[PDB]
Amino acid sequence: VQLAHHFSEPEITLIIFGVMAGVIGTILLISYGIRRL
Amino acid sequence: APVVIILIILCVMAGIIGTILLISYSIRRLIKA
Amino acid sequence: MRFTFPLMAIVLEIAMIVLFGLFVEYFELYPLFQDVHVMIFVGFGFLMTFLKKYGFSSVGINLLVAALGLQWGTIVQGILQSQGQKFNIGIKNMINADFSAATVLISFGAVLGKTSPTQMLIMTILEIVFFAHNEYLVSEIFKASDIGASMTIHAFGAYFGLAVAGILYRSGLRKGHENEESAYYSDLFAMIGTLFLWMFWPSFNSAIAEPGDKQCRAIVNTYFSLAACVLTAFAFSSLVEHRGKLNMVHIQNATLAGGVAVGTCADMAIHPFGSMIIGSIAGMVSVLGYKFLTPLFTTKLRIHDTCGVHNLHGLPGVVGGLAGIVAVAMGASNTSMAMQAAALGSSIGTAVVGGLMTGLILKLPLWGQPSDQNCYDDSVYWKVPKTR
Amino acid sequence: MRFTFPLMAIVLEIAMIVLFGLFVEYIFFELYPLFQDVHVMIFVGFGFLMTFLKKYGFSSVGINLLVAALGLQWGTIVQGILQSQGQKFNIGIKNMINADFSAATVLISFGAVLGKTSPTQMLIMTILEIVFFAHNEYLVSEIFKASDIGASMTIHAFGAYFGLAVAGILYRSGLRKGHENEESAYYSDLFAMIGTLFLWMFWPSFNSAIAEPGDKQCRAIVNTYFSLAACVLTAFAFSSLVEHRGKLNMVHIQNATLAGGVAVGTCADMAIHPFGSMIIGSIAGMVSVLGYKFLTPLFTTKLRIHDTCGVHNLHGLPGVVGGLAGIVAVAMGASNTSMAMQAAALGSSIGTAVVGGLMTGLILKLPLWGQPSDQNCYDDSVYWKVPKTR
Amino acid sequence: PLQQTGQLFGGLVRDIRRRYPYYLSDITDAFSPQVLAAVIFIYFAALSPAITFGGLLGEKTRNQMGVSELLISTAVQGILFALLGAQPLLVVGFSGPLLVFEEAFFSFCETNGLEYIVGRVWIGFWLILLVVLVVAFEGSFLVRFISRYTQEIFSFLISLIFIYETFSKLIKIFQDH
Repeated sequence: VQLAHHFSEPEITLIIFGVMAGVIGTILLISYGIRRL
Repeated sequence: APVVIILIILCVMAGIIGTILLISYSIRRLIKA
Repeated sequence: MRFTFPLMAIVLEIAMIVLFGLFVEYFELYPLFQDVHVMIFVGFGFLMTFLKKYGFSSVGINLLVAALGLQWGTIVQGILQSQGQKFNIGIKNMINADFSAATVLISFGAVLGKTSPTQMLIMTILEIVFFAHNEYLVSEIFKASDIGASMTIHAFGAYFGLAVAGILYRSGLRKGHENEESAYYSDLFAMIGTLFLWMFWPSFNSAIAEPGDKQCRAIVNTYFSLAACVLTAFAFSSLVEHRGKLNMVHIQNATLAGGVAVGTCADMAIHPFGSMIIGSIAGMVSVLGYKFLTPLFTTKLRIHDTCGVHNLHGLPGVVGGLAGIVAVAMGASNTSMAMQAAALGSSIGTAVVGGLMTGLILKLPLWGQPSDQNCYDDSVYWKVPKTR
Repeated sequence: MRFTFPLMAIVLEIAMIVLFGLFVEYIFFELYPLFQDVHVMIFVGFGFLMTFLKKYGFSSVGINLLVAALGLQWGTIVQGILQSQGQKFNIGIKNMINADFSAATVLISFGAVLGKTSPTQMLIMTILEIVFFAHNEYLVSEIFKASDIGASMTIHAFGAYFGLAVAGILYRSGLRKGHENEESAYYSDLFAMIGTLFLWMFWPSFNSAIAEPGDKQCRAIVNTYFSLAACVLTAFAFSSLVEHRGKLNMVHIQNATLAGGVAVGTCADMAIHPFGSMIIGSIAGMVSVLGYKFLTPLFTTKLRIHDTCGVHNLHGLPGVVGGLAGIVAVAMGASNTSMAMQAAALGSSIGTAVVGGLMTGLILKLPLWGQPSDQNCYDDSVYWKVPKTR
Repeated sequence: PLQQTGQLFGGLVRDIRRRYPYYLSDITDAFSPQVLAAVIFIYFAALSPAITFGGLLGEKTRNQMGVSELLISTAVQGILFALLGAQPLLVVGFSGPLLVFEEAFFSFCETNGLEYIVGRVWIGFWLILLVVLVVAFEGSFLVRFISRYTQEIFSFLISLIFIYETFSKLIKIFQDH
C-alpha cells in the first residue's frame, strides 16, 4: 500500500526533468552571457 | 480493440525504425563534419 | 545507406517472431492451399518478369514481399478475427495469409521498376494492415459475398498500387524509359506465370468457399469465365493492333481478367453461361484498358502502372463487384444490394486512402529509391551476370 | 568408350525389372497430393535449381531426371528389401514417397559434383548412394528409433556430406582458381528461380508426407511454412549484408531461402510452436548465406573440396542445425525419444555419408566412365547436342 | 583527447567524432576466438562481484536493493555502454566504494526516518544534473593533470585490495568450516 500523491510517477518525473532542464538552460545562458561583455 | 493492438504494433515498429534512423543520421552529421 | 534494407528485414522478422510467440497457437483444403501458393509465388512473380532487365527484382522481390506478407497478414487477420485474443492456425489462416500476399503483389505490379526492396517491405506492412481492416469490414460488418475477392483483393490491390504510384510520380518517366521494354525470352518467362495463374485460378476462387454447392460453383464458374476470357482477350488484342497482330502484354494479362471479374459471383448461382458472359466482358475490358486507358493514366493523370494492374485487377475487379450487385438484383444471391455496393465503395476508397498515406511515407528519401535513369534495372540492387 | 552409358543403363534397367519381378507386388489417395508435390520437388525443383550454370542447363535438368528416374526404382527395391528383411513386399504411396526421398538424397549429392561428372558416373553414384542412404535411414528409424520426419540428417546432411566426400575424392587441381564455364547467366538464373520457387512452395508436403495423420502432419506443414517464410527474410537480409555495395546475390536467393525448410525437418512434427519454427528458419537462412560467402571459398581452396551448387550451405550445415535443433527440442520436452538417440542419428548420418562417399568416389575415380577434362567442365557439349543459338 | 575546446559540449562532440567512425570495425574486429574466450572470462569476472555485492547490499539494506536489481542494472548499463560508449573495453559494474556509500546512506536514512529507496531516486536526479554540467563545460579536461604517478598508485592499490579480498574470502571459509 503506497501513499496517494497529487502527481503520478510519470507526471512527477516529467516535472523534475523539466525543472532540471530549466536550471541547465539558465546556467548555459548565464555562461553564454559571461565571457562576452 | 484489435484495431488498437494493430495500431500499437505499427507504432512500436515505426518508432524503432525512426529512432534507429535518427541516431544514424545524427552520428553521420556529427562525423562527416 | 546500404544497411537500411538488412536492418529493416531483420527487425521486421524479429517482430514477426515475437508477435507469433505472443498470439499464435497450433487437411481437406491443403491441395487448394498449394494451388493458391503456386499462384502467389510462381504466378505473379514470373508474370512480372516481362521486363528485360528487371527479372531478378521481379521474381525475388515477389518472393520476399510475399514471404513477409504471409506472416504479417497471418498476425493481422488473426488478431482481427480474435479481437486481440490468442488464435489457432489452420489451413484457412494460411490461405488468407496468401491472399494478403496476393493483394500486396498486385500493388507491387503498379510500382514495379521504380521502388526499392526497402520501400516494398514498408508497403507490405502498411498495405496488409489496410487490406485486412477493409476485408474485415466487408466480411463482418457489411457481410457481403466476395468469395473470389474481386473487391477486397483485386480492386483493393490495384487502386492501392495506383495511389502509391501516383504519389511516387516521376516527371522524367512520363514519356517512357529505355529500360521499360520487354524481351523475347522475358515474355516467354512471363507466359509461365500467366499459365500457372490461369490453371490454378479455380482454386483461388473456391479455397475458402463454403463446402458443398458453393465450392463446386466457385470452381465451375471460374473455369468457364477463364475459358471465355482467353478467347475474348485474344480477339480484342488483334482488333486493337495494326494488321491484327497479337500483343504479349494483352495475352499475358487480359487472359486472366475472367478470374478477377467472376470472383464476387463465383459461388453464386449465375450458371456457366453467365460466367462465360462475365469472362468475355472481362477480357474485352482488360484489353481496352491496356490499349487506351494506360496511356491516358500515364500521360494525363500522371499515374504510371508498370504491369497494367488497373487493367487486370482494377477494372475487372470493379466489373466483378458490379456483377455481384446485378446478380443480387436478379436473385442469384441472398445478400443485400446495399451491402455489395458498400463493399465495392469501401474497398476502392480504403485502397485509395491507404495508398496515399503509404506512398507519402515511401516518398521520403531514406529507402534507396532508384534514380530516374536507373529504373527497371536489376543492377541497382542485384549482381547481374555478364551474359543473358 | 562409346557404348558405356547405354549399356550400363540397359543392364541396370534389366536388373531393376528382375528385382521388381522377384520382390515387388501390388490411405493412398489421401497421401497422393503430397506425393505429387514431392514428385514436382524432385523432378522440377531440384532439376531447375541447378540450371544456373550458363553452359550446363541441359545436363543439369536431364541428368537430374536420369538419376531420379533410376533412383525411384532402386530406392523402392532397397528400402522395401530392408523393411521386409528379404521377403516379397507390397508397394503403396509410402513406398513411392520414400523412393522419391532417396532420389532427393542422390540429387543433393549430385549438386556437389555438378559439371565435373559423366552420366555413367551419376548412374554409379545413384546405385551406391541409395544403398548407403537406405541402410543409414533404417538404422536411424528402426535401431536408434530417432524422429527425423523432415529428414534433416538422413536426407540433407547425409546427401550433402556424401557429395562433399565424392567431390573431395574427384578433386581437380586445374579447377581450384575457377573455370570460365563456372558462371551463371540471366535466363539461366531465372530457370534456377523456377526450381527454387517450386522447392520452396512444396517443402511442407516434403516434410509432412510421412508424418502421422492428425496433429503431427498439420504441425509439420505449419512449421515448414513459417520456417521458410522467416528464412526468406533472413536470407535476403544477410545476402545484402555480406555482398559488395549491398547488392543481392542470386546464389543466395536461389539456395539460402530453402535453408529454413531444410533445418526445420527434424523438428517439423514436434510441438516447437510456429514461433520456434520461425527462429530455426531465421538462423537457417543466416547460416546458409554465411556459408555461401565464407565457408565455400575456404572449402574449395584450403580443403580442396569444390562443391558446385553449395549443397553444404543449403543441406549440410542447415541439416546439422536441424539435428541439433531436434536434440534441444527433446531436452525442452517438445518430443518423445531420447537425446542420445537424436545425437546418434546425426553422427550416423555424417559418418555413413563420409565413408560411403569416399568409397563411391574411389569407384568413380576410375578412368572408365568418360568423365570430362578440366577444360570441358560445366559444358553441355561434352554429352549433348547444344543449339548454336542461345 | 584531453584538450579543452571552449565550446559547450565540445569534448562530447569530439569523442563521438573520434570513435563512432570506427563503429563498423567494432563489430568485425570481434570475429575471433580470443574475443569469445574474453567473453567467457569477463562473464564470470563480472557476474561474481555482482552476486557477492548483491548479497551485501541486500543484507545491509533490508533487501531494498539486492541481487536481482544489481544484475538487471549491470546488464542494462553494460548493453547500453557497449552499444554507445566511446571506450567499449571498460566493464561497468558495482564496486566497494559504492557499497560503503549505500550503507552510510541507509544508516543516515534510518537515523532520520527517511526512505532509502526514495533518497537514492533524488540522489540520481541530482547526478544527472551534475554530469550534464560537467560535460557541458568540458570538466573532464581536468583528467590531464592525473599523471602516471596518481594512475599507478591507484592501480596498484586497487589490485592489492582485490588480491587481499580474494584471500580473505578463503580465510573466511576455513573459519566457518
